[PDB]
Amino acid sequence: KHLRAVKAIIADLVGLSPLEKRVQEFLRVGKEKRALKYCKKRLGDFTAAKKKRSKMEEALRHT
Amino acid sequence: GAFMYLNELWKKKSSDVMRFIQRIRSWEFRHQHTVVRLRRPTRPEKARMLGYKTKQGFCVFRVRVRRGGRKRPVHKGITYGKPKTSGVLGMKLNKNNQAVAEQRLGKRFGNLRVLNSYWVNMDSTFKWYEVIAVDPMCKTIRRDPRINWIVNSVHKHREQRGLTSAGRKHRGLRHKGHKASKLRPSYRAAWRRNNRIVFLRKR
Amino acid sequence: QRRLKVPPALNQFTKVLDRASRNEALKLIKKYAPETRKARRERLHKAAEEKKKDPKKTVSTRAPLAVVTGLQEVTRAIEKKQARMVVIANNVDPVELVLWMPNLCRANKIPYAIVKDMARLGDAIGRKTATCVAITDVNAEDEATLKNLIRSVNARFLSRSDVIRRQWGGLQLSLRSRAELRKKHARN
Amino acid sequence: GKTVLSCRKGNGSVYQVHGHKRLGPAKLRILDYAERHGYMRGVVKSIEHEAGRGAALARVEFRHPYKFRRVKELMVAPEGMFTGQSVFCGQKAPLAIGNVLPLGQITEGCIVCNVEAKPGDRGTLARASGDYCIIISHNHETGRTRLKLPSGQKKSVPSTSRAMIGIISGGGRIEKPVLKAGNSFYRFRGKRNCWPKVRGVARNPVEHPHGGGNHQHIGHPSTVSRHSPPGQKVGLIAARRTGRI
RNA sequence: AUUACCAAUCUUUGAACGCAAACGGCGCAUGGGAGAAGCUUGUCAUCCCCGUGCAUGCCAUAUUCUCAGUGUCGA
RNA sequence: CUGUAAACUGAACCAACGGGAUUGCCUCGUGCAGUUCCGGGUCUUGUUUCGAGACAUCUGCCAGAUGGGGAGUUUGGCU
RNA sequence: AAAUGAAAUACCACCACUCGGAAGUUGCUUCACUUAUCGAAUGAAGAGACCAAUGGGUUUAGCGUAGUCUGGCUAU
RNA sequence: GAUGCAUCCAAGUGGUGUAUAUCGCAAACUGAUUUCUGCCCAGUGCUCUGAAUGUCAACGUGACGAGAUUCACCGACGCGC
RNA sequence: UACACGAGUUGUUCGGAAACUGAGCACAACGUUAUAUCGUUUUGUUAGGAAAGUGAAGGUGUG
RNA sequence: CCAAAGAAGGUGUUAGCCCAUUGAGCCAUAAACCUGAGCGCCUCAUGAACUGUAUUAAGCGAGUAGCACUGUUUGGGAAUGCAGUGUCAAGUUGGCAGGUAUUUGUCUGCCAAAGUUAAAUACAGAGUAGGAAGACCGAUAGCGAACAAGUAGCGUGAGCGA
RNA sequence: AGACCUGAGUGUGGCAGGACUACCCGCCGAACUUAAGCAUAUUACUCAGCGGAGGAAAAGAAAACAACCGUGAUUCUCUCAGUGAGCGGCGAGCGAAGAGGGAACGAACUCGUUGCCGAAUCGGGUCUUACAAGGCCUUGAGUUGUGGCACAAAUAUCAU
Ligand SMILES: [Mg+2]
Ligand SMILES: [Mg+2]
Ligand SMILES: [Mg+2]
Ligand SMILES: [Mg+2]
Ligand SMILES: [Mg+2]
Ligand SMILES: [Mg+2]
Ligand SMILES: [Mg+2]
Ligand SMILES: [Mg+2]
Ligand SMILES: [Mg+2]
Ligand SMILES: [Mg+2]
Ligand SMILES: [Mg+2]
Ligand SMILES: [Mg+2]
Ligand SMILES: [Mg+2]
Ligand SMILES: [Mg+2]
Ligand SMILES: [Mg+2]
Ligand SMILES: [Mg+2]
Ligand SMILES: [Mg+2]
Ligand SMILES: [Mg+2]
Ligand SMILES: [Mg+2]
Ligand SMILES: [Mg+2]
Ligand SMILES: [Mg+2]
Ligand SMILES: [Mg+2]
Ligand SMILES: [Mg+2]
Ligand SMILES: [Mg+2]
Ligand SMILES: [Mg+2]
Ligand SMILES: [Mg+2]
Ligand SMILES: [Mg+2]
Ligand SMILES: [Mg+2]
Ligand SMILES: [Mg+2]
Ligand SMILES: [Mg+2]
Ligand SMILES: [Mg+2]
Ligand SMILES: [Mg+2]
Ligand SMILES: [Mg+2]
Ligand SMILES: [Mg+2]
Ligand SMILES: [Mg+2]
Ligand SMILES: [Mg+2]
Ligand SMILES: [Mg+2]
Ligand SMILES: [Mg+2]
Ligand SMILES: [Mg+2]
Repeated sequence: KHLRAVKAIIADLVGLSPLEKRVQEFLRVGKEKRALKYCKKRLGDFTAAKKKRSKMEEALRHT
Repeated sequence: GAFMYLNELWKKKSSDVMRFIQRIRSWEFRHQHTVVRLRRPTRPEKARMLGYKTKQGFCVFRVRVRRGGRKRPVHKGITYGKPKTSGVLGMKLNKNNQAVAEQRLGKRFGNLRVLNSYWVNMDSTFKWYEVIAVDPMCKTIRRDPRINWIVNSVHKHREQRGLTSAGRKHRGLRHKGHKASKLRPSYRAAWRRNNRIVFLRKR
Repeated sequence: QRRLKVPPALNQFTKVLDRASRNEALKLIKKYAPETRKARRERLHKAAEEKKKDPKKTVSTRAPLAVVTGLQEVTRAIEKKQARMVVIANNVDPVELVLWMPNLCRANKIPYAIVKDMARLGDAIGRKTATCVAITDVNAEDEATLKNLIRSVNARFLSRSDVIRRQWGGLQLSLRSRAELRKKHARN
Repeated sequence: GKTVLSCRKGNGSVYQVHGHKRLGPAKLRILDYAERHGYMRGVVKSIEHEAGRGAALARVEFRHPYKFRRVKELMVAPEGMFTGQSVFCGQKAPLAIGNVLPLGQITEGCIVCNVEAKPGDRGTLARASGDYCIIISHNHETGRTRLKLPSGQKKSVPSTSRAMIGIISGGGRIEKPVLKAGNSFYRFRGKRNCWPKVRGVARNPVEHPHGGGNHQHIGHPSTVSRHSPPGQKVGLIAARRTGRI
């Protein structure tokens, strides 16, 4: 709750990685049935593919 | 606190800001010697958790380690016997770079008790680990019970024997359960244990 | 690090205060500097001398008034929002050790100040170097000089918060290899 | 089997250039400030004979531009250069036969020996005896001169390289026939240790890919691949045109 | 006195560490101690002994023991 | 205009100043004695100088070909 | 919910389209950089700069276009 | 033609020819003069070439299935010719 | 020339070293190596800060 | 004679008695090691009855875990551990482990990537110190060596070796 | 014309190397042999090789086992077990683990984080019977954090 703030202020200056940047590239123009094929090969397992693909579309409604 | 913010910058290690810092600092590292004495550690967050206090008798080194798989040393690149061992380039050395880094610093600086090390930078050629070392005879280290233990003589070259965390990594420790039934306490302690031919007196 | 494309987060430290109010900012930090191990040990000594002569239950003493000059003590002065405004050093060797400092400030709306030298935040305080000084509550002898300092500095860091976070630095070419690029537009 | 004589030679144990009666490496004077923004005169004092080279080496002294000494330079001697010639090697130098005026400043169609490929390496090309290069083309927009190496293979070098003017001394060495194995003995005893050449077809099939058989024949085609491993890359290496023309 | 036990002496080397090395060789400091010619009965000239110190690496450290840097800044 | 360019034609040599300032002096005209810059062209965000240059070579990876250069092993039975 | 051929509407979530224009990533790519990298030379022995869109921010001084902490100001 | 070629080394800003610079180096063959050195490029070799010639490597691209995976494709230099 | 006992080798200048360089070696450093006892190393080392030989003001017996 | 006849040895031959031993203790020895401290003080901290009252933020280790490859390792088999490269997290609305891969769920245990830690265990190598034993060998045996044995002697040497 | 940063130089105060290696720890690492051949395999994660400590080393305080009525650091032992596990040209061969009875065991702890503190720390002195679990002077390290304290929406923390 308070550590989460520390991970959103450090996520503010730092910006998004070359994954999360290139993920939301797909997720910005359809490509969502394969944005998780990208953030699965790159990001290891497949349960953490959604929790980040769901976190970049939750980062797109917040432009 | 102060730690929460440095610890989270380094977890976002691939961003353009942290990767700029690493692109310039991986560049001075490539014009310094393999082993380099530092005054302060580059990562106080990651050093102070690995057992580094900024007292006297504590010293930090960058050690450079060439990347990539070890190549078997056979004359002319020729290996003999069974083709099990035919490969010359694809062996992997069964000891991670961080252990090799920690052991470079030990052969050189015999008056120091290496304690830990951590990742500082890697380019596509080299890889720098900052190895946290202790002067076991600075009076500060002597009279401080948090780190007296390393003055005792069983810790002279814990780096050379795989007693550091990096060594405890490639020793298959750090898995305790059914995952290390032959790893415990060591590859041979288990090997001696399973392959002794025990002879009870009364059989 | 002048050639490269300095990110808009690390650039923040190459747009420091000017010498106009920087000496003023070092004036406050200096007179509200901590006690130097000699007025510290004889301060808590009068906490026994006039307490051993006191009847009982009266030794109450604290730091008279100073600026929060550590790093993890400053960070808490910000998180608590009790630091009225914080001063930050231009350069610290693991630059990431203070990189995030000017960004949890406008998170908690503290006026921050990236100032030109940590070696000049040490001479005021007393140490050799200092990564960041925080100037919390002050006595009414000096609410005038800082109340303006907060204004003179957020006009440079908080008012600029939008353009700061979108500001790529560097790309500053040589005087040798960019006067060449002047002698060819001379050929135009 | 065993390693082959050619492979067993980059170890450089015995098969290593001798050079004890040799003078230093013969090369142009170092490309300092003086040979860029002017010239400097230098007197040729001694023309010696480095054992193992057909070209005369001329000991040229210059003055050290910065200290007070007289620095001494060993250079290969262009033919005609005699003792006491007052050689100029700079930018504004004249183009007499022996001077080292820069390559893009020499007139075109001229004759230059001891040219240097990179601007500063102190003379590499056209430096054996009688060998030389002809300047063909300057490209002042690119700043690179195309000179014709003494092998027909004409290349392009930068117009700031340096180059002597003339032909390297000792020309016509290769035309006097040796007439005896003993005059080949004394040629290579100043050079490295490769003489006599035993034919690989007269060797045993352990020491060379050609050796073996009841007859002295190369069993498989002599032309070997460019990519072939060392110890196999023997014979006509990547021969693209083969045999008498 | 012999025996037994428990503070010394402990040559030349050797990790060997002043340099070297098929040299019982060669120095640099630093004392002191011989020997003497001159010289003022003694006093230190080269010569010659004795002893200490002097290897590299590393750590700590020096009442403000010295420094380098177109690293940082300021008077 | 806009740039460092004061030099041998068959063996010579060139390396530690002139002036002005600063302090007293035989003083302030003249000077004897420490000192400072000038020049023999002021600053450089600043690479030692070039040259190539995000291409390379080759840093590391994998991949495909090639590969007696080399290794290991084999090279049945009958009669 | 009446009311059409070879096709059904106002409280509108939205997959309903040959093209038109920039944005934004991306490859393809040459153009110029240089700072990494590379090679060479060198006892690292003289590198570029008169000179102003050349950029530096130029402690500045204004002009719009602005954004504001909402008298500090900056950004373009 | 030197960021070369031949080559060493377990690896390295390592080493050899090379203190060299095509009148050179490396690599073969034949074997002094003289005299000639014929025909055969199918083969197997070297060699270039690859526009188109025929085909391939992970990588990269796509669609499939909830997902492991499937089905592709880029046919790309190479390898065929 | 065996065995035993006893003796016997005299240096300012002879040879050697102190004191040269050659073919070459390789301590250091540096690099590499799991690892070094590996490699580079006088035709001059080392990403490389590698040294009292001299000249001096001042100190000192004493009119 | 025996709380002593085996700590079974010595002595000119087979010894309980000739000698040395050995015993249950004592002058106890320094009480310089420590046995509970019987202590002894000089100082030093730190233990309770408490008046009022707060901590709150929970967070708890990143080129790490994981994944992909390919190399090794393992009984570990759609990976047991490791290594290398590419990739690279999550945050207790969690992570890992629950020996068949995958997705979707539940449940159970646990909380990696920091550190120390006795004992039981291995070893007769320094026998270092001290030993004690044997259905062992008995001088071609037992260690190579019962003795001036790693010796003499051999080998350029590594070594060999009576 | 000075601080700081990054480096030097010698002065002091030290340390490291070497020996030993039976056991132990890390890396490296075969082959003969077995498979009636042999290349997977086996030998063997062995010998040799490099390195490093100790009187033991190592391990060790659960990111453990289990699936039960649950167990509770490591190590060792008997046992599970030459295994109706399993790996394996599924051949030769290989091959553990939980549980159980034990030995041992007054065995647990401390950093970092977190919160509250913020130099109470460290080192050079000095003073005391050497008292450095302390006194009192010290910029000398240190604020780029030494040190102190607390352990959970549940407690009681916290000061006289
Ligand atoms: Mg150093
Ligand atoms: Mg260092
Ligand atoms: Mg250093
Ligand atoms: Mg650094
Ligand atoms: Mg320090
Ligand atoms: Mg341990
Ligand atoms: Mg077990
Ligand atoms: Mg052959
Ligand atoms: Mg052949
Ligand atoms: Mg020595
Ligand atoms: Mg000390
Ligand atoms: Mg000083
Ligand atoms: Mg400076
Ligand atoms: Mg046969
Ligand atoms: Mg005799
Ligand atoms: Mg060596
Ligand atoms: Mg008897
Ligand atoms: Mg945890
Ligand atoms: Mg196996
Ligand atoms: Mg890995
Ligand atoms: Mg995960
Ligand atoms: Mg699971
Ligand atoms: Mg799932
Ligand atoms: Mg779920
Ligand atoms: Mg732990
Ligand atoms: Mg006998
Ligand atoms: Mg640094
Ligand atoms: Mg310093
Ligand atoms: Mg010393
Ligand atoms: Mg050594
Ligand atoms: Mg040792
Ligand atoms: Mg067999
Ligand atoms: Mg095995
Ligand atoms: Mg062994
Ligand atoms: Mg232990
Ligand atoms: Mg059994
Ligand atoms: Mg096995
Ligand atoms: Mg039990
Ligand atoms: Mg702490």
